[PDB]
Amino acid sequence: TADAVLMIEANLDDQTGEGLGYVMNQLLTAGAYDVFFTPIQMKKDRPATKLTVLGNVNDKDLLTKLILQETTTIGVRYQTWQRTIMQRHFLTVATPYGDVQVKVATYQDIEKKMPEYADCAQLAQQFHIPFRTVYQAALVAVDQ
Amino acid sequence: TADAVLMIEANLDDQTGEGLGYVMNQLLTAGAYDVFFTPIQMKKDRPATKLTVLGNVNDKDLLTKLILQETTTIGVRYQTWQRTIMQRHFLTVATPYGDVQVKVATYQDIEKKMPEYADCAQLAQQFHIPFRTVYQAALVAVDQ
Amino acid sequence: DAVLMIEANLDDQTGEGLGYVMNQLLTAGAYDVFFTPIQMKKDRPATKLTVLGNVNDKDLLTKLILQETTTIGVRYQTWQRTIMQRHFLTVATPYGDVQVKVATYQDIEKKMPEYADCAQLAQQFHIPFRTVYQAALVAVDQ
Amino acid sequence: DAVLMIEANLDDQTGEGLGYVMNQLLTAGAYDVFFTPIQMKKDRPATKLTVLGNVNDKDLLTKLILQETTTIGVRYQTWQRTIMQRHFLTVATPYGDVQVKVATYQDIEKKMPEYADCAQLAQQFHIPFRTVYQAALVAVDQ
Amino acid sequence: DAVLMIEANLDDQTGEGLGYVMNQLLTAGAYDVFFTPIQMKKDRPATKLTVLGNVNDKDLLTKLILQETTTIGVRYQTWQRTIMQRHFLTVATPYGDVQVKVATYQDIEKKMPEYADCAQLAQQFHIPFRTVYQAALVAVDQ
Amino acid sequence: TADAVLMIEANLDDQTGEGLGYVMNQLLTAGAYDVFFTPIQMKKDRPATKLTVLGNVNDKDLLTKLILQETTTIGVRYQTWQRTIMQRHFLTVATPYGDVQVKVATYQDIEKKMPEYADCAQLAQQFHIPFRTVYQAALVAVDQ
Ligand SMILES: Nc1ccn([C@@H]2O[C@H](COP(=O)(O)OP(=O)(O)OP(=O)(O)O)[C@@H](O)[C@H]2O)c(=O)n1
Ligand SMILES: Nc1ccn([C@@H]2O[C@H](COP(=O)(O)OP(=O)(O)OP(=O)(O)O)[C@@H](O)[C@H]2O)c(=O)n1
Ligand SMILES: Nc1ccn([C@@H]2O[C@H](COP(=O)(O)OP(=O)(O)OP(=O)(O)O)[C@@H](O)[C@H]2O)c(=O)n1
Ligand SMILES: Nc1ccn([C@@H]2O[C@H](COP(=O)(O)OP(=O)(O)OP(=O)(O)O)[C@@H](O)[C@H]2O)c(=O)n1
Ligand SMILES: Nc1ccn([C@@H]2O[C@H](COP(=O)(O)OP(=O)(O)OP(=O)(O)O)[C@@H](O)[C@H]2O)c(=O)n1
Ligand SMILES: Nc1ccn([C@@H]2O[C@H](COP(=O)(O)OP(=O)(O)OP(=O)(O)O)[C@@H](O)[C@H]2O)c(=O)n1
Ligand SMILES: [Cl-]
Ligand SMILES: [Cl-]
Ligand SMILES: [Cl-]
Ligand SMILES: [Cl-]
Ligand SMILES: [Cl-]
Ligand SMILES: [Cl-]
Ligand SMILES: [Cl-]
Ligand SMILES: [Mn+2]
Ligand SMILES: [Mn+2]
Ligand SMILES: [Mn+2]
Ligand SMILES: [Mn+2]
Ligand SMILES: [Mn+2]
Ligand SMILES: [Mn+2]
Ligand SMILES: [Mn+2]
Ligand SMILES: [Mn+2]
Ligand SMILES: [Mn+2]
Ligand SMILES: [Mn+2]
Ligand SMILES: [Mn+2]
Ligand SMILES: [Mn+2]
Ligand SMILES: [Mn+2]
Ligand SMILES: [Mn+2]
Ligand SMILES: [Mn+2]
Ligand SMILES: [Mn+2]
Ligand SMILES: [Mn+2]
Ligand SMILES: [Mn+2]
Repeated sequence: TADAVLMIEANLDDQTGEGLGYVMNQLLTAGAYDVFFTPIQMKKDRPATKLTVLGNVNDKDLLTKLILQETTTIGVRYQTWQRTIMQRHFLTVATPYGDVQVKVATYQDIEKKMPEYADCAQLAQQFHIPFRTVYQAALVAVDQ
Repeated sequence: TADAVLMIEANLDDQTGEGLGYVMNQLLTAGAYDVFFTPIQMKKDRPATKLTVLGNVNDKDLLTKLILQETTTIGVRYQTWQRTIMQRHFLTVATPYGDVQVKVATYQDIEKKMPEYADCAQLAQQFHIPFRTVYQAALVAVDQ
Repeated sequence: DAVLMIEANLDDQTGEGLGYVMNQLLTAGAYDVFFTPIQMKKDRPATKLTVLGNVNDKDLLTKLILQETTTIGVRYQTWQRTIMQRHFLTVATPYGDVQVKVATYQDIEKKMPEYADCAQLAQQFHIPFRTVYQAALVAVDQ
Repeated sequence: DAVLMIEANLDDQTGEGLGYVMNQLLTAGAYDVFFTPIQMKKDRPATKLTVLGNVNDKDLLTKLILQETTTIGVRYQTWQRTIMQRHFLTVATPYGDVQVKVATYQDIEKKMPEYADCAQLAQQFHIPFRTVYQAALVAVDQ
Repeated sequence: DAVLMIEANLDDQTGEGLGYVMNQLLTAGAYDVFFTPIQMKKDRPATKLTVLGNVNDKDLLTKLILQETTTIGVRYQTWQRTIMQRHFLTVATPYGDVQVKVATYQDIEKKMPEYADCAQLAQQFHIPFRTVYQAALVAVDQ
Repeated sequence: TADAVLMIEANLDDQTGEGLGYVMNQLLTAGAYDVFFTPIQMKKDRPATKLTVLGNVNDKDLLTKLILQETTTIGVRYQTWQRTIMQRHFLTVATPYGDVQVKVATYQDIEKKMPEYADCAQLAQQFHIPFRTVYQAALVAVDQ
């Protein structure tokens, strides 16, 4: 239920968006819990991007080294956050378009059920149905 | 003068803006010092929102539970910040349009005086005057 | 039916003032008002204000912007639009009736439960907004 | 050659859904698709969707937006454009050939190594993307 | 008096380069230049560049953009504008004279103390910018 | 290689962009390692700016006091981040347009070389060449 997460950041005013899209995908294949970009505004009228990576506290060296190798930054800053995470498991749910996996999260008496995006998007593509139509059909089916 | 503040964050790529506007207002009625949204850019070409909540360090359970109940997130991250806060009190200031409350903040020999928005906005609405006209009239009156 | 778009960049106004003008503009009958974060000269974080409205409301919306913001001028233009046909359905849920906007286009049909109904009933019955939103989707499903 | 721009503001759709529609629109032949973060009424963080495309693809791109997003209508307009002349050069590097887009305008000449080639070879040879990008610049220099 | 707007999306240029082009464009006589953060294909954080200027400066501003940025083309259009009447007042403060822009529209009258004067005197007299700005408002009040 | 950095933040919904551009430059002349702005979305439909300042851990009082004097904020929050920084030195590199300084950063066996912006921008201005043309000429020359 309770763990910790490492957050690593770096500001980039000297790298292309092309290069940043590449490193986002390098970081996820490296096992980062999450990667995101925040538009920031830096000195000398430069539009810039802040890179944030969340990962296991023990992955400090891995993620740091990846960032210094693949981005233009000279340094990284990092710090540990505490976390509260719900318990999670999966249910196979039958819908009008086929089976969809649904993540079931519980925390004390809080409970929510989230259809898997990739499952819904594949079925929307296959059957030429809007993604939102399939996702909602999965939500109805979850209501069971 | 010196205290600490708890910061709680969560990234949301699976929730509507409608839902986020609702939770912002749920969080403030719950006693959060501040709530804000930051546009971020997440994996799989998803535009997302980071939710940040500042509050009392002792409100960890309250604010965490509210977020997990009202948002789609599976976990939250949180951490404690130190703070330096000016001393604050209120003055009733008479202006050409009626009384306006002004927050007077002092820190060592730093001092600034901030007219209350709601007081100025009500009077601008009532008398059909631009908000900035009333706010500046309150700033002049503060100069006393 | 065409729409008027009015824009103005603001680097010399507080956020407090901008929240005020959004609500003045909405009560004046603007179709929509939104802010876009921009970055302007001399290292200024700024905001672009966009107002969408009826073309015949050009003078009203212009006047409010020039009165309530710091901008010296506004720029405007008309956009053509394509709008789906729209009607509303009221659906019964365990929490009361919820109106659902039903939009159609050619062979498109989609359903957006009304925000005001889901939020009102969510507060009233002390349940998450998503709980009421989903019950309206279930109710629609029959 | 003119370009069509289509816009729609979305405060009632998930990011997951928006990533899906960007890829539907790109596979439909849109020139470009991008998102702009906006701030809408009632404290809603929102996204503006912009689609750039061929003017003759107006009905296709409109239909996809109204089918796959939550918007009730779209607004559109045509922009004039000025486009540089463009050709491609293949340059030999220690990692293989890399195509380079060469754009010219009057007396302007500039070189952008092709992203797909630099990324493919960077993964293949386990070197940073910038390492391959720079080697293509060196290769261009002779 | 109408205004020209030129746009271009950039996912393949550094921020360093973009700060350079903003200052080239301003010295070339652009009315305004600003950046808007956008999100483009293939998970790229990007920047939209907007240039506002005189319609007769279309070719100059286009040439600078195609020379100094990575974009292959630009899109442009003309917006109509409504501009308030404007004049300037010099007001005496404890820190020197400060020019105040006075803008009027119908029965609107508003006052924006000039940034360059408040900033120059704030540095000169080692006081906050807001302190000089407010003293100009007081000075205006009589 | 390994140090720490102090991060100070403040949200501003009651200050002009003009005022923020001024304080960014006040902060850099004060010796901040970095200053940046993040657009955020605050209560009551206010578009706002978050101010972030990175600096030496021992500059807490300096940077705090500057912010409370020059911005509208009533308080600041701050916290210490750990950092991993590459070793850095400078090389004078001869290019087709004159000498350009290049920062050479190394970390274990990671190495990258970054031409100085001001050197390239001056030469682009002087010789009426695009900045990107000069910067790339410096990158080629670095490849040595
Ligand atoms: N910051 C995060 C985000 C992810 N997770 C965990 O890692 C998994 C990945 O989250 P998710 O968004 O579901 O990843 P994917 O399934 O790969 O992608 P998608 O968003 O399409 O579902 C989740 O189960 C979550 O519990 C985490 O620990 N920390
Ligand atoms: N991050 C924050 C922001 C607020 N405050 C305190 O909480 C009060 C709320 O701040 P304020 O913005 O003034 O709230 P309101 O008065 O409700 O709204 P408004 O902005 O319109 O004045 C302030 O006095 C401030 O001292 C705080 O401790 N931490
Ligand atoms: N860009 C827009 C936005 C709105 N409208 C018109 O304005 C009405 C109000 O729009 P909406 O945002 O839905 O207002 P509410 O329903 O009050 O807000 P909510 O999103 O909470 O449902 C719409 O039905 C539509 O007719 C429009 O024509 N063009
Ligand atoms: N605003 C735009 C964007 C694209 N195009 C056309 O679409 C093509 C594809 O654009 P691009 O972004 O370069 O696609 P890719 O080359 O596939 O992507 P990448 O950036 O990775 O090279 C361009 O050559 C151009 O002819 C256009 O006319 N107008
Ligand atoms: N969108 C714009 C912006 C500027 N201008 C013209 O350009 C002049 C310069 O604009 P401004 O931003 O005020 O320049 P400065 O006064 O130099 O900058 P500052 O904001 O620091 O006062 C204005 O007076 C106006 O005539 C314009 O016509 N259209
Ligand atoms: N957050 C940061 C950023 C800067 N630095 C250090 O401070 C110096 C300033 O960084 P840089 O961006 O190179 O500053 P300038 O050279 O002044 O400006 P420019 O970006 O144009 O090179 C760098 O050498 C870097 O090592 C730092 O310690 N912490
Ligand atoms: Cl750092
Ligand atoms: Cl997290
Ligand atoms: Cl304008
Ligand atoms: Cl726009
Ligand atoms: Cl519209
Ligand atoms: Cl274009
Ligand atoms: Cl705070
Ligand atoms: Mn730098
Ligand atoms: Mn099955
Ligand atoms: Mn998943
Ligand atoms: Mn997810
Ligand atoms: Mn009284
Ligand atoms: Mn207050
Ligand atoms: Mn100005
Ligand atoms: Mn509605
Ligand atoms: Mn009740
Ligand atoms: Mn709506
Ligand atoms: Mn290409
Ligand atoms: Mn391999
Ligand atoms: Mn491209
Ligand atoms: Mn001026
Ligand atoms: Mn001095
Ligand atoms: Mn406030
Ligand atoms: Mn020499
Ligand atoms: Mn430098």
